[PDB]
Amino acid sequence: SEGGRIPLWIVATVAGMGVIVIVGLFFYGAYAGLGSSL
Amino acid sequence: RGWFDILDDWLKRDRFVFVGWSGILLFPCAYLALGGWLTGTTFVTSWYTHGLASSYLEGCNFLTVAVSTPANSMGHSLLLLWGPEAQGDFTRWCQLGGLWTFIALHGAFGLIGFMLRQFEIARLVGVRPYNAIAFSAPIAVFVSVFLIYPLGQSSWFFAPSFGVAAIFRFLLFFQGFHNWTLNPFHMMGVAGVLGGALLCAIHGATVENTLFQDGEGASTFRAFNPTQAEETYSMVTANRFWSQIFGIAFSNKRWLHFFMLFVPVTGLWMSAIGVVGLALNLRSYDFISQEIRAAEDPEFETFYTKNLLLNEGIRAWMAPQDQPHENFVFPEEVLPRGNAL
Amino acid sequence: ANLWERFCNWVTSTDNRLYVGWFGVIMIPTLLAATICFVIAFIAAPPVDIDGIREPVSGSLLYGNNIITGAVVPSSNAIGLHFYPIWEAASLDEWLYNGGPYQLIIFHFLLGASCYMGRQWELSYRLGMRPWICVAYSAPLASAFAVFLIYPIGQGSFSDGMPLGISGTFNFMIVFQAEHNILMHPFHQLGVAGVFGGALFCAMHGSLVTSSLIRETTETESANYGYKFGQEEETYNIVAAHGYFGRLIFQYASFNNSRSLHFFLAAWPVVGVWFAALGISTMAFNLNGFNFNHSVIDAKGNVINTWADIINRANLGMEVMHERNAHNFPLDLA
Amino acid sequence: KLPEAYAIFDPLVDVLPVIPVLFLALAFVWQAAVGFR
Amino acid sequence: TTGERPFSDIITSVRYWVIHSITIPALFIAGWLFVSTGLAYDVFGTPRPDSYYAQEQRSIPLVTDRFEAKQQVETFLEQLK
Amino acid sequence: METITYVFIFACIIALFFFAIFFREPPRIT
Amino acid sequence: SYPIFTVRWVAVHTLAVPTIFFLGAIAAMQFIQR
Amino acid sequence: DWRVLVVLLPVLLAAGWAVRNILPYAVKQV
Amino acid sequence: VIAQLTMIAMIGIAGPMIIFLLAVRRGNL
Amino acid sequence: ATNRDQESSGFAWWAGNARLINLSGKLLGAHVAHAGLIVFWAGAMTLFELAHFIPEKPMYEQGLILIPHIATLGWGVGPGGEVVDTFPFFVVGVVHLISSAVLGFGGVYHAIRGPETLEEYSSFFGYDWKDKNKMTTILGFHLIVLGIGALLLVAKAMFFGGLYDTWAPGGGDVRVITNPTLDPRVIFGYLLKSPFGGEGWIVSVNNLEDVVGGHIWIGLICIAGGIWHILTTPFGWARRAFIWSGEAYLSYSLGALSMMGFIATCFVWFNNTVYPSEFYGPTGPEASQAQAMTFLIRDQKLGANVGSAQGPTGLGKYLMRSPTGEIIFGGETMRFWDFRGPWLEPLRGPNGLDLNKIKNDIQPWQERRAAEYMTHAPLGSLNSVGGVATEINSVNFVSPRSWLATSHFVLAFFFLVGHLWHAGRARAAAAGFEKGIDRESEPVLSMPSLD
Ligand code: CLA
Ligand code: CLA
Ligand code: CLA
Ligand code: CLA
Ligand SMILES: CC1=C(/C=C/C(C)=C/C=C/C(C)=C/C=C/C=C(C)/C=C/C=C(C)/C=C/C2=C(C)CCCC2(C)C)C(C)(C)CCC1
Ligand SMILES: CC1=C(/C=C/C(C)=C/C=C/C(C)=C/C=C/C=C(C)/C=C/C=C(C)/C=C/C2=C(C)CCCC2(C)C)C(C)(C)CCC1
Ligand SMILES: CC1=C(/C=C/C(C)=C/C=C/C(C)=C/C=C/C=C(C)/C=C/C=C(C)/C=C/C2=C(C)CCCC2(C)C)C(C)(C)CCC1
Ligand SMILES: CC1=C(/C=C/C(C)=C/C=C/C(C)=C/C=C/C=C(C)/C=C/C=C(C)/C=C/C2=C(C)CCCC2(C)C)C(C)(C)CCC1
Ligand SMILES: CCCCCCCCCCCCO[C@@H]1O[C@H](CO)[C@@H](O[C@H]2O[C@H](CO)[C@@H](O)[C@H](O)[C@H]2O)[C@H](O)[C@H]1O
Ligand SMILES: CCCCCCCS[C@@H]1O[C@H](CO)[C@@H](O)[C@H](O)[C@H]1O
Ligand code: OEY
Ligand SMILES: [Ca+2]
Ligand SMILES: [Ca+2]
Ligand SMILES: [Cl-]
Ligand SMILES: [Cl-]
Ligand SMILES: [Fe+2]
Ligand SMILES: [Mg+2]
Repeated sequence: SEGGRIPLWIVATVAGMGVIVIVGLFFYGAYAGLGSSL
Repeated sequence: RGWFDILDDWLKRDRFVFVGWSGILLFPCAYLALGGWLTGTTFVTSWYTHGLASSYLEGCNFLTVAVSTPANSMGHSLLLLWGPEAQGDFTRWCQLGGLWTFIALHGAFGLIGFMLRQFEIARLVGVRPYNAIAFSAPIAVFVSVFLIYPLGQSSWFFAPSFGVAAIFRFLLFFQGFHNWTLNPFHMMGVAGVLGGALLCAIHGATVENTLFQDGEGASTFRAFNPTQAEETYSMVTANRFWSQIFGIAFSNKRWLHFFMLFVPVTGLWMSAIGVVGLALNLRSYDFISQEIRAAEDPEFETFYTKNLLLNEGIRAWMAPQDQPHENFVFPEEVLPRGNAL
Repeated sequence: ANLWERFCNWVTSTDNRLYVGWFGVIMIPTLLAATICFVIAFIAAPPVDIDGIREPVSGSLLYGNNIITGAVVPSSNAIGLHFYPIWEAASLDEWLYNGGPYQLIIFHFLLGASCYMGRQWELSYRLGMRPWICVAYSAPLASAFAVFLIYPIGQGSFSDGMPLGISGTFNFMIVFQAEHNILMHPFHQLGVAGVFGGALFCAMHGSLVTSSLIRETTETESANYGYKFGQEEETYNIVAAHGYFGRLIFQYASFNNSRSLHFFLAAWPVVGVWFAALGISTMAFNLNGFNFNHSVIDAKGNVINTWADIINRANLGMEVMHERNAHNFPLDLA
Repeated sequence: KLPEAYAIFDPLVDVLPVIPVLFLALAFVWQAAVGFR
Repeated sequence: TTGERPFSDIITSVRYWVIHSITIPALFIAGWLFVSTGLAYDVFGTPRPDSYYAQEQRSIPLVTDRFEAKQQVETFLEQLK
Repeated sequence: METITYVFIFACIIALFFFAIFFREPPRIT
Repeated sequence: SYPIFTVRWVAVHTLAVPTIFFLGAIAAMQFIQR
Repeated sequence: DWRVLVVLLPVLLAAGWAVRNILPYAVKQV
Repeated sequence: VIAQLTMIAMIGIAGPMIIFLLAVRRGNL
Repeated sequence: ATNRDQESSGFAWWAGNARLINLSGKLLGAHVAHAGLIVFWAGAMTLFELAHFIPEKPMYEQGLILIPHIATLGWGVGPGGEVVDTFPFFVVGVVHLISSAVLGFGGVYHAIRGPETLEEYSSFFGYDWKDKNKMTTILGFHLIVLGIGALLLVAKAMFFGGLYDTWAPGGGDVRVITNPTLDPRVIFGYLLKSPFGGEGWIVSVNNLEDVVGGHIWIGLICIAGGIWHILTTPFGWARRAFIWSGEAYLSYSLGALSMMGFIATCFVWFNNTVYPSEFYGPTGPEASQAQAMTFLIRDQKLGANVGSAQGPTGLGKYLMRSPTGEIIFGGETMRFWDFRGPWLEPLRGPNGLDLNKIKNDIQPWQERRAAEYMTHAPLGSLNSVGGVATEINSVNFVSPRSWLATSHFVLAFFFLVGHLWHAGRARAAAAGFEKGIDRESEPVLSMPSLD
């Protein structure tokens, strides 16, 4: 389909939020389960 | 215009990612080195080679994951997947540290590939190949540290392992066992890296602060045209500034930029020479006069003897876990310790 | 014009071979004092009781040191952060035993280098330049402050400031690793990205510009002669340089704007080194590197070592050996 | 702990301090929306 | 430009997202299961948390022989009963 | 002799600073 | 007007495909318990 | 090994799906 | 532990939502 | 959309707030909205701390930095710093949070709805940066505000419950200040003390009378100064010494804040009076001293004569002299002998640590406190593993003193950098070469060669 239909700023915002989510998960894992020292 | 030349044509097309003849060496080896590092650090242990966990799967983080070197008992085995050790077993091969040799060797050929790429593109575009030439320093460092150094030692085990904390360990090991900071080749290295950093900083800042007003904007980046003929900053004002601030100043731009190539590149080459020495334990470890004096005179103290006490601590406290193949058992009473600590 | 006016005009004159200026008015005597005391001490100072336990350490050449081992030794732990100028000692002999030269030198030097930064601002102003070279200089300066002033403040003693000597510096670094695990500290890691990166970018810029020099000379002469000081034309083809680099990686990873590029060249090592400085300056108050000691554990609870635990073992060797007669109690709390 | 009556809002309270940071990110979303003109 | 379609175009196109709103989650889920099924352990020979030591053992299973290393590791694994 | 050597080299370097600065070849605009 | 399957396309995907797979794995790993 | 099919079913379902969606343009290109 | 993520989802969208609504309504961004 | 792209404004998006310099209404908006951000964080953070707060655990074991601030003002705590009622914490948090909604309302209004410039709307609220008169007047208003704040602290201390006094006789407790120090010799005396060891400049203030009196003085000084700056315009020498422009003023205040940041770093690191150790944990000096005290006590219980015990170096193992002779704790902690704390002072006599008192008068609460402070020294990792870098995971702890000192050093540093940046730029812009050198009028080209 045609390029430009979805605003680049939306794509950027969503992508960024996904990044923050996955990294947030990895930092959660530093405190839970393996690697938590507990 | 036969098949060789048709192929040449295709390899040298002006696409988003340039390929070239050199790309045939470079892309698979670079891809396998990167992928090998990521595979290893994500999924692969170091239990059977080091007695270490080293993967995300085991609970390590970004700072502690590594693809670790093989057991000392492997010596300098190429440790090929089809070799006499793994014998084709991918899993065993991982457990024996095959990924370390995989990554280092594919990596080395990848670096060859990349430098060849620098030559190839420079030749195609019509510039002098000084970028490639500069890249010889990365090569010297990689080859001296990851290949020659362990080759001089007992086995691949004492090469650096590919990991953040693993590299930190490599550093501390070199202090404790080699007194590497005392080494004049390392020192020349430090001067080249810190001097390079200084040149980077000072040149960038100087150019940015002797700009001509070439626009009306307070954000001044747009007031430059890539195609423009004129210098975008004042070399004369720069020269007077630094002459009056520091006593001396660049006045030749060509010399300035050559010098910027020369300092860090030379630094790294020197550091390489030092590590080639450490491959044989040919260290700058001691000053003999220092030791004769100190041995005879128990009130003589310098920072040099202080640091050796530190080294002695490092060796004794780190060796048993860092060198498990040696089966070191150092009873409590023999561990070197100062008062209380 | 009156005498003071004339004097001001001279001090701030753009025509002095070396610019003086008002920052220079403070810079010159303080740097001279720090320099003179440093040279005399480095050659001829007697041993200094750095750790305040009557265990004097020899720093000078005449007293058993070479260039690599020698140092102006930090002042006594007994002094802590007390101000110890020459007139606080009963005598020069006491002054020397207690490491007075160190305090004189580092204070005069910290003042002098600060005024050096200011002076960079001042001359930029007199010459109609933009002002921020001094901001670039603030990074090495901040570092100097970190190791000579801030770390001593946080630890409660100038005896823990970095020694003025090569081996003394290495001593500082190793004890620092023992107690703060600085290698595992993200600000030090950014500092390393700063100077490794600075080195990379130095070589890269140097080699791209050198690679695109416009032919102005014969093969029997240096290519440098193809540039003349103050010529208005640029001496290299940045379009060719960018064609090259952009093809080396991909087009949009490369700079087509010289201003943007040079701003990058300034920003990367300056910010990195800022973080190095802040790393030292915050480990000054014992907020240390990451500690993942015994972080991985198996199903039973056995400790499974990682490379971090090996690092920990090395640090332990450093810790237990450092200043071997100075501690009487089990925790090294500063 | 909060007074018992407010305990129901514990998760909300756990999340509030971060909100200022979001404003910084918002400035970028907004800028991206006007193409960083 | 070098002839390929601008990324700006592609990633802001509807079709791109029809494709990748399937293909990206599929890959992600695949990797997830590669871990959750435990296949990763077996492919790469990595110890599960209960397979680093046998119950009363405290000696690392270090490889000490180059050419019979494979058999060594195998014996080590059998030692976990 | 060691001390004399170290200080001698240092002294030569300082003299070099002096000549490099006050007796440099002057930069000339073209 | 534009091709779809280019050298760039390949390169991009040889990086991007494994990356998403891997991130799925590491994600899963965050819920492993000893 | 059932695990390899349970794991690499999403990958091949993705490949098949995108093949389905890009088939006409791919044929047009080839 | 669900309400925390739900909350930060509502707040976290509240930001981009303002921008979106205004962009659609052709407002004074 | 006035001044909202690089073309019209001269400033790129990443320097976008520079577009606000002469748009006083919108700038007002940005400022009020930011104030709302600050107040918001105060309240929200307070409520977060309070939800995460176990009253029978020390504050400093719980990563608290705001509740300690509230507690120091005498709210919520009793003898020894024990939490007797959390409700005031709750109030401080809630009221800040509610207030931030008001501030954010006003800020958002002024920023994207109200008059973009204020000068045509109101001569009272409008301003020109160059108008030295109006500038000093606004300065004046705000000085009156600050003085009023300091006086609010005075009023809390004297008429509304008092302050937490770690030095209170019989033990730390909330105490009403009835006789604040008014004598200027003492108050400004602090300002003339050396910042070096055993002196510590204003950081050394060690009783609440001096603090309260200090704020009485500062409040009057700020109010009088504010009136002064309302009723006057800068004198000639001032006019000729300064750069008169928005960015310049910003630079001045950045310098000020950098200074204040460094000062606060040292305050929270050394002072245990306005940062009670009960709430913030022991200072570094305090904890080191505490170790010495702890093992002196242990060893003396075992029968050791601690006054005569010779250490390995020849110096006292437990006790030695300072360079001026006072009796002090031995070992490395010899560096920290300027430390003073409520748990150690009963052992101190005219010549320092008193051996008789040490032998006969050490109380169990002192042993306890020394043990606690020794085992809560401000040392810990970035992921909050307590202790020296070589310690194993187990204790979740980094001292609030460490968090506060490190944070504020970082901020003071970057604010110094910002001062250099904006000062240099303000000079260059006022003189008119901030955008670069005029090719046809390059100053150096009109100067004689250096040689
Ligand atoms: C050009 C790119 C390139 C280069 C330079 C290398 C280089 C290497 N690879 Mg890598 N590799 C590559 C691409 C590349 N690889 C690709 C695309 C894959 C995916 C399939 C791999 C997968 C891979 C694995 C799994 C392993 C390697 C390994 C190696 C190392 C040992 C290779 C060897 O001994 O070959 C020997 C073969 C040659 C040198 C070929 C030359 C043949 C001559 C010129 C022609 C004569 C052939 C003759 C007619 C055949 C007769 C056969 C008859 C006798 C039966 C070496 C560093 C090993 C390793 O790193 O161990 C640590 C290893 O285990 N590679
Ligand atoms: C403390 C952070 C802060 C604040 C208070 C401001 C404030 C401002 N900026 Mg700046 N800016 C910032 C950070 C900030 N900025 C950052 C980090 C960047 C880099 C990304 C910029 C880059 C930048 C540029 C390039 C420009 C500005 C401009 C402005 C002004 C006009 C905004 C506008 O008209 O957009 C309109 C925006 C909208 C219509 C979207 C909605 C915005 C509102 C305020 C959101 C409210 C959310 C809040 C939760 C609502 C609470 C309601 C409740 C109280 C009832 C305004 C005074 C502009 C200017 O100077 O104009 C003269 C301008 O051109 N900013
Ligand atoms: C804090 C700085 C500040 C400044 C300098 C201004 C200035 C202005 N505002 Mg703004 N505004 C602010 C904050 C500020 N406001 C806040 C916090 C809100 C949310 C309530 C608003 C919401 C707002 C609206 C809706 C409007 C204005 C308007 C105005 C203009 C007319 C003022 C007037 O004539 O009132 C007359 C003055 C009084 C009636 C006296 C006020 C009595 C005060 C509030 C008692 C409390 C004083 C005490 C010191 C408060 C301390 C708070 C502190 C602890 C945080 C003037 C430029 C008007 C405008 O721009 O029209 C075009 C307008 O319509 N403001
Ligand atoms: C926010 C606080 C603030 C600010 C920004 C100003 C700003 C100003 N004041 Mg005002 N003032 C204030 C508060 C403030 N004042 C208060 C609270 C009072 C009552 C005490 C006054 C009483 C006052 C008078 C009587 C005068 C001013 C004047 C001025 C103007 C020039 C001052 C100057 O050159 O400073 C620079 C400072 C100096 C030149 C002082 C000497 C320089 C030495 C080296 C400073 C060393 C300080 C040292 C680093 C500090 C360390 C600690 C120290 C105790 C040891 C300037 C607009 C002058 C003016 O023009 O009035 C219209 C003026 O005559 N002010
Ligand atoms: C080895 C080997 C091989 C190979 C394989 C491969 C080739 C692989 C690849 C792989 C891959 C290719 C992977 C990837 C991965 C990725 C990842 C895993 C990522 C992650 C990321 C992240 C995590 C991010 C982060 C960040 C940053 C970086 C910065 C910004 C921010 C953030 C934080 C976001 C073969 C088979 C041949 C043979 C055998 C051996
Ligand atoms: C208090 C309270 C409240 C309030 C709230 C608020 C105030 C909110 C706000 C909010 C917000 C304010 C939000 C925001 C958000 C944002 C975001 C989420 C963003 C993100 C971003 C990003 C991600 C980015 C990206 C990018 C771009 C865009 C471009 C460039 C590149 C990048 C990638 C970086 C309420 C009501 C709840 C009620 C209760 C209480
Ligand atoms: C201008 C501007 C800006 C900024 C903005 C701002 C900064 C704003 C702010 C705003 C604000 C500052 C807001 C605030 C708000 C708040 C609120 C809205 C609150 C509410 C609250 C509540 C609702 C509460 C509740 C409660 C209670 C009462 C009890 C307890 C519990 C609880 C918490 C639940 C930006 C950058 C974007 C860009 C564009 C321009
Ligand atoms: C509250 C309190 C208190 C008090 C305080 C006070 C009373 C304070 C005061 C303070 C003050 C009273 C301060 C002042 C400051 C000042 C300053 C900081 C200055 C500055 C200056 C300047 C910066 C200048 C510059 C310049 C020059 C030098 C030359 C010419 C040009 C110019 C002008 C630029 C006390 C401690 C008792 C206790 C605690 C509480
Ligand atoms: C230790 C702290 C000291 C604090 C001192 C605070 C003083 C406050 C009042 C300062 C008075 C300033 O007085 C200042 O000095 C002399 C007075 O002949 C003047 O002297 C100067 O005038 C012009 C100004 O362009 C100069 O070019 C010239 O070089 C010089 O003669 C300054 O222009 C004047 O502004
Ligand atoms: C600006 C908000 C002020 C809110 C009201 C503060 C009351 S403060 C109150 O005053 C009492 C004495 O009057 C003290 O005994 C008590 O401890 C104190 O909390
Ligand atoms: O590190 Mn270890 O910790 Ca800072 O004090 Mn205690 O021993 Mn000593 O004085 Mn130099 O050194
Ligand atoms: Ca279990
Ligand atoms: Ca006024
Ligand atoms: Cl030491
Ligand atoms: Cl001790
Ligand atoms: Fe350059
Ligand atoms: Mg985990």
